[PDB]
Amino acid sequence: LRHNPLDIQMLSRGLHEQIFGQGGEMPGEAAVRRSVEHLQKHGLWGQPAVPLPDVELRLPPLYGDNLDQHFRLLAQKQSLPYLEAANLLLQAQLPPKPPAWAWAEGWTRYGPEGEAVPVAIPEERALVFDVEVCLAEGTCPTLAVAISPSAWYSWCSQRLVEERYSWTSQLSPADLIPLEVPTDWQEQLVVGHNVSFDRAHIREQYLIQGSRMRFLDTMSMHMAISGLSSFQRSLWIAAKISSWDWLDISSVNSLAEVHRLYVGGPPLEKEPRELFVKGTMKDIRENFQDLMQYCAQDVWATHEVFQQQLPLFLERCPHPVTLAGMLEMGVSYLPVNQNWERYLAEAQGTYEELQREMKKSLMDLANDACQLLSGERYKEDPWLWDLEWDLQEFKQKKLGPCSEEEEFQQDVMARACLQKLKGTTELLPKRPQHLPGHPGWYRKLCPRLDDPAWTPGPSLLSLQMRVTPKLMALTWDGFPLHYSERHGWGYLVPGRRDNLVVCPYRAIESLYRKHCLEQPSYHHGNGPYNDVDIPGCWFFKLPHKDGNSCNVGSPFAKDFLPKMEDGTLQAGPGGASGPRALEINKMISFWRNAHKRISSQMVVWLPRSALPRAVIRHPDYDEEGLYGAILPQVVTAGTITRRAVEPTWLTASNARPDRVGSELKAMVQAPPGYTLVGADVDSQELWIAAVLGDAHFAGMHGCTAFGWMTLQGRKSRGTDLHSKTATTVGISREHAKIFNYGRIYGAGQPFAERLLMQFNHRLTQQEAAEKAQQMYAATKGLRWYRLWKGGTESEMFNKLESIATSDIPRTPVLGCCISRALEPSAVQEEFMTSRVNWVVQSSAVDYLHLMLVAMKWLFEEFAIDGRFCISIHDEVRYLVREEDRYRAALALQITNLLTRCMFAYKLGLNDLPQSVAFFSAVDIDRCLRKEVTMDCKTPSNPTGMERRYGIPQGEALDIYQIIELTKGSLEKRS
Amino acid sequence: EGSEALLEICQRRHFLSGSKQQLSRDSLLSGCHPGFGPLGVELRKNLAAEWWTSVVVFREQVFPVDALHHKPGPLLPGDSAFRLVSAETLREILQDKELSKEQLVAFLENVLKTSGKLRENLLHGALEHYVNCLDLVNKRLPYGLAQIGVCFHPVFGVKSIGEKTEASLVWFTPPRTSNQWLDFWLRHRLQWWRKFAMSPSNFSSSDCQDEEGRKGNKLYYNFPWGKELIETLWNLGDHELLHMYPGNVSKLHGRDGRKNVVPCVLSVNGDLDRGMLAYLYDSFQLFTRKKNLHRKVLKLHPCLAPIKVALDVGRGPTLELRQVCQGLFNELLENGISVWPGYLETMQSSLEQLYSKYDEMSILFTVLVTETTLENGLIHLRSRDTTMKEMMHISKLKDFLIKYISSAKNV
Amino acid sequence: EALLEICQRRHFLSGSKQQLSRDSLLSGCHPGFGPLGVELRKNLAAEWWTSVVVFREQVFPVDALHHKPGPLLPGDSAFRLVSAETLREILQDKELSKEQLVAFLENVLKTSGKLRENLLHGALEHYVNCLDLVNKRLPYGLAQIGVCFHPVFVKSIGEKTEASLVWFTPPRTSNQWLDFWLRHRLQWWRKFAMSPSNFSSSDCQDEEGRKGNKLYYNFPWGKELIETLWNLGDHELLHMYPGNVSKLHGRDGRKNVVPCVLSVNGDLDRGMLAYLYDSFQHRKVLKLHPCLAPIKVALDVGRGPTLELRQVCQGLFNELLENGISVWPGYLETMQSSLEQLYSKYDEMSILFTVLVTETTLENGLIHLRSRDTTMKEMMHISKLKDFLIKYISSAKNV
DNA sequence: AAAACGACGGCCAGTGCCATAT
DNA sequence: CGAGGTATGGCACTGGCCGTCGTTTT
Ligand SMILES: Nc1ccn([C@H]2C[C@H](O)[C@@H](COP(=O)(O)OP(=O)(O)OP(=O)(O)O)O2)c(=O)n1
Ligand SMILES: [Ca+2]
Repeated sequence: LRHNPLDIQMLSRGLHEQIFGQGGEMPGEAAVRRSVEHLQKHGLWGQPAVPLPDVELRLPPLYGDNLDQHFRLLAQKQSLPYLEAANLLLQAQLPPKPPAWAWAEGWTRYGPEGEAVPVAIPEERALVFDVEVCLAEGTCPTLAVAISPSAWYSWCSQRLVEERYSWTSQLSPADLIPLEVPTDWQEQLVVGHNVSFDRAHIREQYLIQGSRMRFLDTMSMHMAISGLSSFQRSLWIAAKISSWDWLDISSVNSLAEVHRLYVGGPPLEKEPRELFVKGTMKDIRENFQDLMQYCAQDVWATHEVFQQQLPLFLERCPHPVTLAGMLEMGVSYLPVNQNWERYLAEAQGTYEELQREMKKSLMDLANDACQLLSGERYKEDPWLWDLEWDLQEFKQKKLGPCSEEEEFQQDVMARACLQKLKGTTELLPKRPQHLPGHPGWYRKLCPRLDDPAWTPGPSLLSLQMRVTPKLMALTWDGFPLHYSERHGWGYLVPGRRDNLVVCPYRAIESLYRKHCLEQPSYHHGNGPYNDVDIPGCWFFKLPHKDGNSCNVGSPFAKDFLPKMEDGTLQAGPGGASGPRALEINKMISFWRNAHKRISSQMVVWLPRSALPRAVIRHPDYDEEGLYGAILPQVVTAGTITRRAVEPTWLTASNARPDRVGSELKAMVQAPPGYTLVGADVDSQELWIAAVLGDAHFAGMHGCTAFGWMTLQGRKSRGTDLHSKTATTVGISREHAKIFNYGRIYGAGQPFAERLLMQFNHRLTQQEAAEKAQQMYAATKGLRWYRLWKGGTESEMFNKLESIATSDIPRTPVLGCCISRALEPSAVQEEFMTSRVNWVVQSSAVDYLHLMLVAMKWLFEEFAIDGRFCISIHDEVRYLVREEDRYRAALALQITNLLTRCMFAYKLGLNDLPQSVAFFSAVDIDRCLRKEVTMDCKTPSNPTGMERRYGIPQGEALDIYQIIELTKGSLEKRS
Repeated sequence: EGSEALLEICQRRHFLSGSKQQLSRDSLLSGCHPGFGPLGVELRKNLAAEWWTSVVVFREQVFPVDALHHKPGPLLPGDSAFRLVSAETLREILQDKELSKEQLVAFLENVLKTSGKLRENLLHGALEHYVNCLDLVNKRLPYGLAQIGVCFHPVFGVKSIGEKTEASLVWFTPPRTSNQWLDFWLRHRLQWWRKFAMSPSNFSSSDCQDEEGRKGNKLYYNFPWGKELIETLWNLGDHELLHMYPGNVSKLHGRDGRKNVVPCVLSVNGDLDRGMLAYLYDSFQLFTRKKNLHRKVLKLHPCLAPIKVALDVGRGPTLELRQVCQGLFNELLENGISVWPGYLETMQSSLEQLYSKYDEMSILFTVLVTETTLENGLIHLRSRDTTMKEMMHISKLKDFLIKYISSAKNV
Repeated sequence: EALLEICQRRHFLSGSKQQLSRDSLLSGCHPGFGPLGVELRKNLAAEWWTSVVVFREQVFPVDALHHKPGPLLPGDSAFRLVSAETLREILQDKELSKEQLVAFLENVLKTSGKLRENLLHGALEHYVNCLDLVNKRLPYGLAQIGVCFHPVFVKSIGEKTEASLVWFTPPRTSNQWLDFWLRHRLQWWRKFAMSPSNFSSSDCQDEEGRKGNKLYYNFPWGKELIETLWNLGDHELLHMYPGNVSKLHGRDGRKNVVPCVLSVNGDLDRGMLAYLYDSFQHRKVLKLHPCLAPIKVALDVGRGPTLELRQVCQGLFNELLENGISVWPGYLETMQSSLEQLYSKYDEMSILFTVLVTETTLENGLIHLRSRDTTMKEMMHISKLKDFLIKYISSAKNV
């Protein structure tokens, strides 16, 4: 109606009547009294708040009798054809493999009796498809094998049969596998192992206009049915922590293991030589038959795995929404233009430049170090004394004169004299010796002369090497650094006179005494690990942000930057050397880690002929530019929670002022005439947990204190629960997210206090510990009552524990069953934290599936010319036509509303608070970025997106502005 | 200060020239110093070659240009610049009553409008040759002209003229891309300067404006006494082109894509004398272990070091060692490595003093031949960077050095 | 003549047709060379430096300024700088005017400087300081290349780039050291000449009795002096350092002696023109010696997909550049004109070879190669090309 | 003249620590 | 009785196994 028994604003009369009916039973006296008592106990009662403006809209028809039936009908409508195709596959009958494989390029279909016939494309509703690619030749697919009911198909790349000196280095749609039918029936289904990689090599997938084709991955269904955590994956391997009944029913994601688990039978042999990874094209040409046979073997194994898998997946996730959600989640798509190439250059060069400044600074030091060899002076150095100062021997076997005109002989007589002496190969081994004169430590840093990538000097040195800190003479509070094998990095405090090639303790004591002029232990830290024998000193581990258990692998870790700023960590040369090195390291860490993936991204450039007419005629169109696409290789369900997994795009960093290459996502630029419209779910899992607790306790929104608090506040006013925590503790809102979510999922108080000390530099151990103690006591009180009972969030913890402890845990909203490898009967009380977190994480996955289903339904309802661009857990982005973009802005909002109501419907609550009714603001932009306003300044492009690339600002619009621009309608012309 | 030692070393090893008094900071910066010694000449040649390689060799739309050292013909009045006249004509003018009363005071106007001046910038000749060089690339608008030469500047007989070796590049571009090209060239030139620098942070850049409001960037090197300008970038626009070719403006345009637009001019001018001085200061490097290894040496980049190899003879039969050293020296020169023939020098110092001398001269490698080199093909080698001795077969020596330098470019 | 038309058409000479003339080129008052002329002059200077300075331990570079300040000898033929700052002071006060203005001319010699007429004086000024570089080993030389200013009869100013070698030798063997050089220099010109006969040497006598030699090249109009060798004795050394001669001594024969000075001066602009005429000797082709030709090879594209051929040509361009081979990127025009016209244009530019990358190069890597001299077309594997080119250079250097 | 008998790099797999995302 | 969770990937280092080739024994 307008306000609930607890004076919390709810959905307006019109929308509430459109969503919920009047049949909802009013809570009884006892429930309301309990809720009022609970709110009074926490001091949340008697505080009115200003209501938000009402929203009036007339939603499209909702089929069925309630939200659940409507969503079920929509999901079934979406997923019927693909399920039909899968069932057709289950009954497939195929003959054995052909006697011999064909050599022609293109597609060949093999009939009975081994006859091979050329075909344009496989004419099937469903397939099991696999592709092998010659890595050394780049990324162009090499060959492929497919199987359909009553048919085998083999595909040969044109580059495999023909011989040419060179091929185009830029991928084109003309050199990819044709695997779609022009305008039986529609909505083909493709099955395979790691199907995203196979999809990446299909010409038709890169067209901007969407296609019906969808993909099912046997790996994803294995994860859903009998998946294993990363810890479980590691433990399952090496089986060749206290319960083991789950091993017999689970396996890793490798195809052979899955085949063994699901059908057993004889094992699957591998190709011994791995020609597709090691060999060249000639190796493939000569070993064609064996490679094609192995491909057919893999395809048949995947077919058997899918046949044995599908019924179990249908049983353990009965809700039709999950299947359609996976199908729509498996069709990610990213646009890009020529700027991407420039980006690849601009970062790399920049990286190199920085890497040139860094290495140089180190290399010089190395060059200056060799002199210490003289007189054994290195024995006095408090850093490099422990290195190998070897000296290998070179190895062997066994007057007023006038001018002249006769110098022509003096020339040749000299030259011949040399030509003879160069023949002295008698005493030289055939294998050249490597820099025996130089010390061994220096030699390790020098590439071998025969190395094709040889460069002068110790060009191999880097910050991550254990010697680099030694060369830089790094110091911690006036104490030099040292590396213990057991305990990682640390520092040496001199003065240990009880003997606590030998350590030059005097050269450390003198240095510390000199340092002290500018200001059984006498210093406090990680404590002296006496097992590290270093006479004259104590070894103290460098503090780690994750506690004393972890060991420091490098002082140049980003978390140590503030210590440089404060001056606790110093460099021997002084000045900005240490700070500059750390700044370079922080700038280039992300690129150093991810450049192999980013530069190797498969980019296909679409020719002008195949581009949409809406772009070829747009005023902002740009001739002579490039317009390509990248299809993210997403594993539809790569985790126990069934989240999507990918190496690149689920790890790409957000644009930052200093991080080189941080504008990766900014390079995803819509073509002229197209826009990116999207949004993020606000406080998703926090709200899910709060509503679960509220439903458990008294079936009323806000009955629990946590549910009461999560609804109050506004993001714009900095009064939401995340912002409230951030202001109470004094940190950023992202740090508040981390702090809250850690505690939600069983983080201990030590973890919370250590995290607090990491961000709020003002705090000490005492204050952080006290804050953590008070917050934990408030959020969840004592766990025992008979010699979680109290606390605002106690009901939520109890509900999650109860759901996890069920003999067959299921998602409260959609009922998807947890993997067999984690049911209580198979694991008893093992992997408890993962099982508990799985409830909420799979609830979020169901939220994502529901949002995708709603978006697809809304786009289909009004013939909107948009498509799903990408999803990152809760973040959703869609590529839309500009003229229709505003309509999309509403389609998202309504979807959110539906996803909010449906979530409550399965919990027994017949209303939705107005607070979480809509998104904070839907984003409309030309490129993907965390917020529209940022211009993405970076060392890779200091001028930002506005000048170098010309991309202007986006805009964030809330519900009211969207309604104004749409007047509440969604039709093409109102 | 600490800069006295650098100048003393440069004087001893003939990097500079003249007396100590003539080599003050003001004379060095102004360009009125006597000149450089042979080592300085070789260092400047190496720097010029590297600049040419980085700016001209690897670009399809860059061409050389040669601008004369004087500006003849009429000049605007009042500039008070020197004038060119021959002493052969310093008497015949006033002979026999040519208005010999008071009009000789107005003869200054004649001095202003009867003789030319010395070239002050390389930009003027490049602007003059813009039209001629437009014909090379069928008027393709993006194209450059580069030059290196000496220029004269008045300095405050009470005033004199200083000579400066400057490298100038003029880049004609589409007007719309003018600022993007300005940023690109700023970044590229700064990268080039940092490349050879041991401490590339001492080079820095700043933004600058002036009366006309045209954007500018300037590059400074941080000498011990402060930041000193070494290079400038100006986005002039098209005013100079119009003024030199007024009226028939139609001829000034060039092809920008399908359009035909007037070019925009970007000017870059670096000082090679200041560049050499800055590189010398950087190499000399004006930490407990660093102070304990105070070896006087100029760590000039291998691509910039005037001398690469030092060759001498060991004790033994002088004739055979001399013959083999002659052959080795000839081969090293033939492949293209500059060598210091120490084998011809008489013996007056130990090995340590000879090593010190070669370090001050900044020689990359020292090659030593002895009796063992006749017994077998092995010779001794020493590297400037590490001071570590090694043994190497003679036959491969020519290759190794060729590799080293060739890889020094891509470290 | 046709040669000058070709030079103007192919950016060897700068300035309008109204400006270029024989007298202007000979005197040195011409507007200047074009980029091709600059490249050819650079190649000539590099060859001269390698021949004279590189392979000799007793020859060193020297740096001489373009002007000399201070009091100077009056009443002669040489450019001088009129006082600059004085032009700002006289315009506010008159010194009575009239017949004391003659002294103004004298005042010119009090302050006015002078430009550089030759590198000999700078070398002589350096001599004393630079003798320390050889431990006073008397026989040694100083080499330089630089621009000099010469009046041309209001006097005009001509600029000539010249290479100068100053050789200090003991008086006894000096006359033998002269002829020695007279041979080598004469050989050097013959090294790159298609007709070495046209270079000649002559003996000359000085009014003081000192003999010398002059090197001439026979242009179509006559024999022009391209280089000169003079034996001068100790006159200039004594004059430049009057007084105590002790510091002018050098150790020859393990005894002190005052060296004799030999001056070798060659005009690099006149040499440039001489080689231009020599290499121009039934089509307009400039057969410049491969060691001197500014541009070695020309690169182009055939008919087919532009992107692939352009990528291949850019790769080949970088490969050839990295090996020290100058390349003219003709592939940016895509054969918008006939092929024979392109061949003629490249022949006029004196490009040794023309390489045509075609669609078939993608299939098998075969490339069409044409030579400047033999003019015979060939098919070659692209990977080979680089090495082959290098050999064709080195061979020419040796033969 | 044949062929043991070793050192000495190449190469790979496995482990540890750090960096990203949500 | 108490744990943050799920994913991806990079470089640095270390242990072991194997193929050359140049001393040593037949
Ligand atoms: N360090 C993190 C970051 C995220 N998550 C999970 C739970 C979060 O609910 C989900 C999405 O987090 P956002 O970054 O999208 O945060 P919210 O959706 O909670 O906040 P906002 O209102 O900024 O969307 O990812 C987590 O467990 N630990
Ligand atoms: Ca969110």
